[PDB]
Amino acid sequence: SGFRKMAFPSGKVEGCMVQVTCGTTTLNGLWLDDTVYCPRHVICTAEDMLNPNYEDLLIRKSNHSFLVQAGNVQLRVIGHSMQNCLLRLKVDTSNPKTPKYKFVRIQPGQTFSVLACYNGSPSGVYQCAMRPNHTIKGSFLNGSCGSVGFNIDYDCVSFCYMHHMELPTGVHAGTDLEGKFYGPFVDRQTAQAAGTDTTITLNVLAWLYAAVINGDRWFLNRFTTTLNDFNLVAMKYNYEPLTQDHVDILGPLSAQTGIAVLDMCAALKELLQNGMNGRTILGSTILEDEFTPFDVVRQCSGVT
Amino acid sequence: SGFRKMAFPSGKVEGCMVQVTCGTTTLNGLWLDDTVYCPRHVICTAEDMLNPNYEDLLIRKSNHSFLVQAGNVQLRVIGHSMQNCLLRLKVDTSNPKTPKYKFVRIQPGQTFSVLACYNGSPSGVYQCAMRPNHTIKGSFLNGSCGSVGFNIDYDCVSFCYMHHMELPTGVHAGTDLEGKFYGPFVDRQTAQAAGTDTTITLNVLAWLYAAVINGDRWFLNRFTTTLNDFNLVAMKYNYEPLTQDHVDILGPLSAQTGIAVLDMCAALKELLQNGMNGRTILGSTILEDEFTPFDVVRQCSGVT
Ligand SMILES: *[C@H](O)[C@H](C[C@@H]1CCNC1=O)NC(=O)[C@H](CC(C)C)NC(=O)OCc1ccccc1
Ligand SMILES: *[C@H](O)[C@H](C[C@@H]1CCNC1=O)NC(=O)[C@H](CC(C)C)NC(=O)OCc1ccccc1
Ligand SMILES: [Ca+2]
Ligand SMILES: [Ca+2]
Ligand SMILES: [Ca+2]
Ligand SMILES: [Ca+2]
Ligand SMILES: [Ca+2]
Ligand SMILES: [Ca+2]
Repeated sequence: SGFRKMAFPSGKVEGCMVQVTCGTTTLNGLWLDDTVYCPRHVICTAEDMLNPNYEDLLIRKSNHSFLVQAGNVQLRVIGHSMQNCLLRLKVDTSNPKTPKYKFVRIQPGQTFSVLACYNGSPSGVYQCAMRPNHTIKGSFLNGSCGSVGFNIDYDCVSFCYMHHMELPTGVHAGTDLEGKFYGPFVDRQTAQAAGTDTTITLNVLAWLYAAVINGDRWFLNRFTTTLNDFNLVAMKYNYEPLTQDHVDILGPLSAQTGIAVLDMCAALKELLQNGMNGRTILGSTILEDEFTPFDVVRQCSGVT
Repeated sequence: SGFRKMAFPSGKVEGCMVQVTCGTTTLNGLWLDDTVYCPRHVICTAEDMLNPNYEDLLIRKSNHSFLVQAGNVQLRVIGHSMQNCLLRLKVDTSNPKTPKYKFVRIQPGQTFSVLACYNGSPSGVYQCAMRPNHTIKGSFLNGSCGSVGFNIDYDCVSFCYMHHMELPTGVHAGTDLEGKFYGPFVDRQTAQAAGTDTTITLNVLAWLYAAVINGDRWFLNRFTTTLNDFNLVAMKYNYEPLTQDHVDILGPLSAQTGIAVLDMCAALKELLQNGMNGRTILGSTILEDEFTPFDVVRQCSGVT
């Protein structure tokens, strides 16, 4: 009858984390097979970071300009190249811990676990979601760049995020494992702002189905709505528009609970218009939007 | 400027988890050196679980009555004994993954990470606290017994909890790694109830200091209180009494923020009496009590 925000076990990623130093600037990298991935601003100074020109900054570096440390062990760089906003460093040694893995570009609303690291040393793990405005509400200090986000499916680690920067609002920006930013951000410490955020409607709905599956029905009602009438109230309350694709996604959960999706939208509309007036859903006083339909399914298997 | 509930990286514990089967009953065990720890109700049936007599149930078992599986590998049991509510199983093999570790009995209000496991296979990690009534607000399904809670300090894993049961309220009960229950519970599926819970005052205060350190001062005020006058309002709002020891604990945070502890109690009193009336602290609309003073310190290093 309980429901946590749960992270993937982090052991397979812990074995891949390393320290990368260039000058006085240190951050984390990801050691897979004979390659180490890390943010490219490791080659910047304090001065360079306002408006770095990475073309010209990297041509001035050699293999021995990078110092890579896996715990006590020191890795020798034999090669180096830039891929968008990442550096790819080739090392003499192939990481014997390398898990089976994929590089994936995740979509807004999707969730993943973050392994926060400092000086190449894991310090914590937590779950988060790609906001619609392409930031994540993370917990990152200096030293944290190169920390990665990932999902684990079966034996296979799907890396989806590497950490690069914090925006003035306290949220965080980064790239996929090909070094392409999520969002319209760049890895220079100029005046950048997150655009307006929105609540992830599909995820709130999924969470309401979770509440029903764990036995709570108090917010349901006898009304239904059309997609267009629901989206009218969605804009009012800054919720993402609901699409027919989202309705199809919620099919299995709708099948498991016997509550039609647009009936659950009716319920949500009622919750957005009348508040929760002192009551909780799955222990929360607010409408939660960082559980995907897919998270709800793993979390609570049967138990319906 | 952000603040997550963060779990310890789980790799050192993942390497210790195994499957233990006796009859048709399967659960997780903890493999450290040449010993496997697991809940003793693995020897019960569906029938035995109402009122097991474990003395007599265990005398009827041999070494080969237990089947222990570490992944593909099968471990041979050479020995077995009972320690309160745990079974200790001796195996031919010493776990080559065994981390440095301690067995600790944690105190109410203290936090730890849980590695939820099914069939010996880790599935998720999350942070939680020992409630004052000796339960934890976990997320556990069938198959989850033997899942463990732990803190990691330096290189050393301090195991503090092994999971045994769910109470009618949806909260969870278990033992330390010596098999002594936290709380007045027993490992029989009789009519057991959690006693009344209380909010962990020390942790809320710690969290308010966190909010100040991450730059939020809106809830502060010009008033102070005595310990006794604060505890008068604490009973009204079902908060644990504040003691002089708790005040001493909050010293470093008080020193770092310049806000005297009883001034922060004044602030908290004001928050309990006037609500938050639409405002958040560290992103929450409610007063959070599962971060210890010690968690606040690691989370946010300097940044004051
Ligand atoms: C990488 O270590 C660092 C992570 C930042 C640091 C504090 N919290 C984070 O997420 N990234 C940067 O420092 C980044 C480097 C540019 C070349 C992209 N610049 C940045 O994030 O400026 C924002 C900032 C805010 C508060 C303290 C320090 C930096
Ligand atoms: C161990 O696998 C199991 C964990 C329970 C199962 C569902 N959620 C949990 O935390 N422990 C038991 O099944 C326990 C065994 C006794 C001999 C202690 N009995 C129990 O927890 O009964 C409560 C229950 C509630 C809902 C479904 C099943 C059991
Ligand atoms: Ca680019
Ligand atoms: Ca984009
Ligand atoms: Ca319509
Ligand atoms: Ca006993
Ligand atoms: Ca006790
Ligand atoms: Ca007093």
